[PDB]
Amino acid sequence: QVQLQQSGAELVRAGSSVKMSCKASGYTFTSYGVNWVKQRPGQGLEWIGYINPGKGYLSYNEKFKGKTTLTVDRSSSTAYMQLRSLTSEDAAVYFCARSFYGGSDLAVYYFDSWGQGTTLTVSSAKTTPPSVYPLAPGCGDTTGSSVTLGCLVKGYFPESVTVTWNSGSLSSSVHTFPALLQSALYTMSSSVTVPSSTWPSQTVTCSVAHPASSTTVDKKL
Amino acid sequence: DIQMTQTTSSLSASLGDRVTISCRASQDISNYLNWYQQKPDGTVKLLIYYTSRLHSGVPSRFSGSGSGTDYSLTISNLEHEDIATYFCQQGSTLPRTFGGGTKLEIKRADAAPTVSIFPPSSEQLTSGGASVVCFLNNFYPKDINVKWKIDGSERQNGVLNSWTDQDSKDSTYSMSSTLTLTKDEYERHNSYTCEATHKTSTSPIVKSFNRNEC
Repeated sequence: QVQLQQSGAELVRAGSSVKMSCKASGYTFTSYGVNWVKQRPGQGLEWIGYINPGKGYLSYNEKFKGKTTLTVDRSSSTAYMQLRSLTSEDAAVYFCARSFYGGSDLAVYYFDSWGQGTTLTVSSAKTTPPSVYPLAPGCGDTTGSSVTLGCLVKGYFPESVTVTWNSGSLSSSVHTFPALLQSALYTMSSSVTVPSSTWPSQTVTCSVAHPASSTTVDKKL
Repeated sequence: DIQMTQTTSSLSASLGDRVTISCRASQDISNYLNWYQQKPDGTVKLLIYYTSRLHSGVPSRFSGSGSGTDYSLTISNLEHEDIATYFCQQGSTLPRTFGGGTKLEIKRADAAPTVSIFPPSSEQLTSGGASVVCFLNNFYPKDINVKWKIDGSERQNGVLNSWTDQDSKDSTYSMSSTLTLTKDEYERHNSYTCEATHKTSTSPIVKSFNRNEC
């Protein structure tokens, strides 16, 4: 027993304002404080604030007092966190975390139970669809014993692109290099490797499909 | 604020070994140091709390020790389920700070990059650009340097490159390197060259193609 269920991701436009949730079960909601921790990707974890639903105490990290409201629905065992005036730098992952049963001073607590995390991308940029390029062997690239073939999928928004070589078959040999937004625009790549016996001899195809755009691009290679 | 320094950024290790992840606070934090484990795909979990005390279900393989400003986590006999990021934090003062983390990778036998250069395709040229890309693929260790030469001259200009996680299946790293030219910049040069320097080679592997030769 003991689980902290979070809300489910959200994409928000700049200057906006979220409220995340944290459904807590297993124990008596009111006796263990709940903390909120942020994580910018590949930066350390970071403490935002703490609230206890039954002693009547809030403490916030000073740099977050400005944009944050930790509140509570004592009867739905939920905790919410209103993050306001939402900028680029606020895009991260937000864990609530049950502190342990004591209190809060020279510790008397530690984060003994974390939530699954809630993601929040903040962008003032509209739904753009992907551009599925074939990247096929260099001319004069002296005929190997196996061949790497790749799809550049320039520019798109939001995320959730799929790439699929041969409509599902080449599940290994494939590398999805993670997307990385240059200016608003995500961008991705995927490679496939097969012996010369399998290509140009045959049909290698790339299958990009970014659903929130209602796109499905196929490409002969 | 207490600034906690995980001095070690990324740590590589063989299975069955003893690793010591290590944390230094700026104020003496009187043994209010806890260690959290972040697995792949988000999951954070408490291992040690109060320097050296273990949490329920954390294996005896983990252990801590420290005092005042220096503290250390020991994973005696490294198993596969310990590939993760280890974070520590202080609990003497508020706000509770944390360390930047330390990622364990798996050490495996060296692997050389299966490099591949890729020409600008007609459809993007028709769209008005040029992306020469390079796949430095499947290699160990994580250390590599790639180098572009548009003709004999090196170009760090529009080379946006995507690194990768240590593969779940074969413990290697792969890497994309996109050089992003315009149809006329491209149309004013012939040979394009992606170039790789890796542990496993006293010879620079160079990858090329000649623009009009096709």
